[PDB]
Amino acid sequence: MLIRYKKSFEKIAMGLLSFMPNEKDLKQLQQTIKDYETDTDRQLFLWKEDEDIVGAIGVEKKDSEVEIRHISVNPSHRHQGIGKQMMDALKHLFKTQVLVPNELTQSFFERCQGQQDQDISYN
Ligand SMILES: CC(C)(COP(=O)(O)OP(=O)(O)OC[C@H]1O[C@@H](n2cnc3c(N)ncnc32)[C@H](O)[C@@H]1OP(=O)(O)O)[C@@H](O)C(=O)NCCC(=O)NCCS
Repeated sequence: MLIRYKKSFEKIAMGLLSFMPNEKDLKQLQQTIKDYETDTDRQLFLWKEDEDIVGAIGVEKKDSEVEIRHISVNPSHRHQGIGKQMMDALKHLFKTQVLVPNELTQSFFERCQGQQDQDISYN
């Protein structure tokens, strides 16, 4: 499930966000984590499979659109649908505004939109 970021998860949040291509070193990591903590328009979320944090997704609220900036899943948990479940839970969470990506996560975002939601059908 999707939970808000807490300071007690800084070590795992930095480790997860380190897989983002624009996060080269650790000095830059703690600066972006400090942005998610101290900036109102920027919020970071964590995906808790069972009781272990395996994914992370952070957004920036900008007037009418909610831009996705960072999305990362633990490599040992990839290819399990966690990446799309985070966005789906994010879309339900931000039902008020429209969910758009930036140039950093446009590739994986367009893949999920092209995907078909696997739903049951009756009659
Ligand atoms: C992108 C990422 C967050 C998705 O995690 P995930 O749990 O594997 O997502 P899902 O299980 O729901 O779906 C996996 C699919 O997404 C694809 N995928 C993985 N990374 C992708 C990417 N950057 N762009 C487009 N598709 C990607 C996989 O090829 C896979 O496709 P397949 O089913 O045909 O094999 C994960 O691969 C990751 O941590 N990447 C590190 C770098 C990064 O996150 N860059 C930003 C993404 S644009």
